[PDB]
Amino acid sequence: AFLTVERMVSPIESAEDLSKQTEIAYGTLDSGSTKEFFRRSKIAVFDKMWT
Amino acid sequence: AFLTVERMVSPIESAEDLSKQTEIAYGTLDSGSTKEFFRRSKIAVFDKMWT
Amino acid sequence: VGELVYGKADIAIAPLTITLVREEVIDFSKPFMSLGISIMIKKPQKSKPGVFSFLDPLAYEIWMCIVFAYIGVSVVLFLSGRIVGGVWWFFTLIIISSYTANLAAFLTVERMVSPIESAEDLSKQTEIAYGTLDSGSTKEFFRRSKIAVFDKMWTYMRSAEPSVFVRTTAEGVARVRKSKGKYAYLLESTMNEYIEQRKPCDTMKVGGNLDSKGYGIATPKGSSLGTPVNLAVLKLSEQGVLDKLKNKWWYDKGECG
Amino acid sequence: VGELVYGKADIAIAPLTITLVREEVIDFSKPFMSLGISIMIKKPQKSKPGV
Amino acid sequence: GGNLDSKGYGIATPKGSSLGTPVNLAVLKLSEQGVLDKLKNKWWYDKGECG
Amino acid sequence: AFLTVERMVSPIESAEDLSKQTEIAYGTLDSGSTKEFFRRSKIAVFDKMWT
Amino acid sequence: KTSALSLSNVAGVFYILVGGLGLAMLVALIEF
Amino acid sequence: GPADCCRMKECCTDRVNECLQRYSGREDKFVSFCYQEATVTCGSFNEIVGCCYGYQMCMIRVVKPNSLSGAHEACKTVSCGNPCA
Amino acid sequence: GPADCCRMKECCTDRVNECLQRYSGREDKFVSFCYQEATVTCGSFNEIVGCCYGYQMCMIRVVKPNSLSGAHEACKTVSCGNPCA
Ligand SMILES: CC(C)S(=O)(=O)NC[C@H](C)c1ccc(-c2ccc([C@@H](C)CNS(=O)(=O)C(C)C)cc2)cc1
Ligand SMILES: C=C(C)[C@H]1CN[C@H](C(=O)O)[C@H]1CC(=O)O
Ligand SMILES: C=C(C)[C@H]1CN[C@H](C(=O)O)[C@H]1CC(=O)O
Ligand SMILES: C=C(C)[C@H]1CN[C@H](C(=O)O)[C@H]1CC(=O)O
Ligand SMILES: C=C(C)[C@H]1CN[C@H](C(=O)O)[C@H]1CC(=O)O
Repeated sequence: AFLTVERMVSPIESAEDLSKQTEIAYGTLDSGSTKEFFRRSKIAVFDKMWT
Repeated sequence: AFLTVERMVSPIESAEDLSKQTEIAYGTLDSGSTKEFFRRSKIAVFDKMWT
Repeated sequence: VGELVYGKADIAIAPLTITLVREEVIDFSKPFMSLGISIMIKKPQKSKPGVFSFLDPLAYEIWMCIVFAYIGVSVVLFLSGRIVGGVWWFFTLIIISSYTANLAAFLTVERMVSPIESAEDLSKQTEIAYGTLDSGSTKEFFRRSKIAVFDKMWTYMRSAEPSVFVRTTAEGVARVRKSKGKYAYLLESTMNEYIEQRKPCDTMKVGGNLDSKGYGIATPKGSSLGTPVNLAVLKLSEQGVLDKLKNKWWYDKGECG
Repeated sequence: VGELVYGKADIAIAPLTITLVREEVIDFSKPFMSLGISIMIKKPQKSKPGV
Repeated sequence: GGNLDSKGYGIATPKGSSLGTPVNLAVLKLSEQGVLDKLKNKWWYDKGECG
Repeated sequence: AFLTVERMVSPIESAEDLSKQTEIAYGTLDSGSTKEFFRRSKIAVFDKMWT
Repeated sequence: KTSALSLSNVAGVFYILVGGLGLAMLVALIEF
Repeated sequence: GPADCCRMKECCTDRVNECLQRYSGREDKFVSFCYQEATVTCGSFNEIVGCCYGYQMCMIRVVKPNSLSGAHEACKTVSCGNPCA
Repeated sequence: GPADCCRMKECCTDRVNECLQRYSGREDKFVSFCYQEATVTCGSFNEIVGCCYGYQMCMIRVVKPNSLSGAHEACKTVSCGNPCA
């Protein structure tokens, strides 16, 4: 069982996973294109992340 | 464990190996940007491939 | 609704879903029953073990080869035998370890995977087709939905060929039964529970509801019947009449209930 | 509800359960939330593993 | 266990008030739009610390 | 396989069992819709609980 | 379930088995 | 073909009004129906919101039986709010 | 306060035009800048789209140096399209 957990995959897959858990905090720069991308984004995942 | 998880092996011959072997023939389209790229390329490997 | 607006009927009593478009034309009493859009599939076959599942981990070739190897070792011993016993021990050691490991892999894999959790999983896979009724509140919900998952699902359903839409509930359920679990039917939780409690009981509801809404008794706008009916539904609600009625028709006489 | 009937407030927005006794004096919007009477207990610290 | 009974909350307005139908239709709109759902997820689950 | 699964289920006594035992005391708010539900309840179990 | 049929991998241990039995036949022969 | 929300608004109020004119004395009751028809005829950026929501609410809260003309004349200039949400 | 897509449009065209006026003779270059300023001042339902997108496009392709007045007079009535996405 232990070794099966050891070789087991999927620790992290996508960006969506960050949106689905509050355990790991995450962030961007205080300014620049990225923060603005999250700000102006109307697509679900990134919107949630920005909120 | 390793039977439960299995695995995936991904081979890479990349570009240069094509230059290094006559066993596997290779080619491009009769025309277009790719052919022109190989033609006008001043880089060693691509030059050889074009030749 | 038409019969109510145009005055061909004084009241409408039926599993009529409360929607804003309907609330604009008619008046809805407080909901007498709760429902939501849910997913119905074919329940996986419990067990088809055979005696072949024991010979599944170890290949037929391995059994034949271990038999010939066994008789080979016997006829070798018939003709020093220390290394024979040792080598055979190593052989059967690696083989029993391999069998144990492989079978462990089988059972672990079998216990690890789950077919479907929510609607989001339905949106993320093209393997299992899914659909709704040709008309009604559910189709309209998917159409009018600005929510990501539901939007994607709607795009898929409308674009998908052959059509995933069915005319009747019985047709949809029948399609779920005939498709060997390759077809999922989206229907309100009520009907899902009812069909799930009825034989052959090969169908089941997975995950929660996509949305939370209710049925209601409809009366023409400005009718005298509205407030009495509403207060009546409240009375039946507090008295528990609605609950006992649902248990009566759904669960209690349920054969597989 | 009292503030509503006697006109001390124009509207009441709160986890106000819909009841017939309340539905007689005032008007309730369609329910914005679903609930029901349920039982709350102390979660067991451990589960006896057993033989 | 389950719930003992099934009922709901609601926004209360004086009988014969002009706000009543607008409030009702508003709650329906917010309901279909999923505003109620997202709000509940906001206050209850999203910042939920117990996982 | 079992050990690799790591599935943990927590049983419940639900509503019906609560009426059948004097070991665990239980209660509601001093007033409100819940207390009134128990008070006016014509259902056996709930009646017993109220008594 | 992903049926294994791992015979190819075990075949090697079968080969070291046959090798061991061969050396065994050799020792049995040099003995007599 | 672009919808142009302003033209959508003028059309919205126009169709609502023209519809409500057909129902005399029942004007306050059919506001939502005629608003439905107007959203249908003039189109909408969001099917739920409708062509102009603020005007709809304004009419619903203001309009009394036989009071149609003045009510509409009051409500047609009002801000429609967010047309996409 | 409440948003009005129509008021947003009228304000949009007015502010764009008024902006381009200081840039007279370089007008064809600054269309997008003045559109940005107008989007900021008159507000927008979608930050990307702006107050009126169709007018922006019309101006961008039509406007020639010193040809401003006629260009704006032609483009201000143009349909703004969907101010959602
Ligand atoms: C159409 C929507 C605006 S909505 O359905 O009203 N609101 C959505 C929200 C999530 C919701 C959805 C459904 C219900 C709900 C709650 C209870 C019931 C039944 C079982 C009891 N009827 S009753 O109205 O509560 C009673 C006290 C008479 C039926 C529906 C309560 C709240
Ligand atoms: C490194 C910085 C601050 C720049 C570089 N590119 C982005 C930009 O051009 O705004 C910024 C990074 C970012 O926004 O994540
Ligand atoms: C399909 C053809 C010939 C086109 C497509 N893109 C390249 C182009 O835009 O030229 C060409 C492909 C290539 O150059 O390999
Ligand atoms: C069973 C049918 C066709 C009805 C029942 N409630 C929904 C309604 O009131 O339209 C319909 C089903 C649905 O759309 O999920
Ligand atoms: C929290 C309180 C005191 C309120 C809230 N809803 C119930 C009601 O609307 O009466 C009451 C709780 C209860 O009755 O247990």
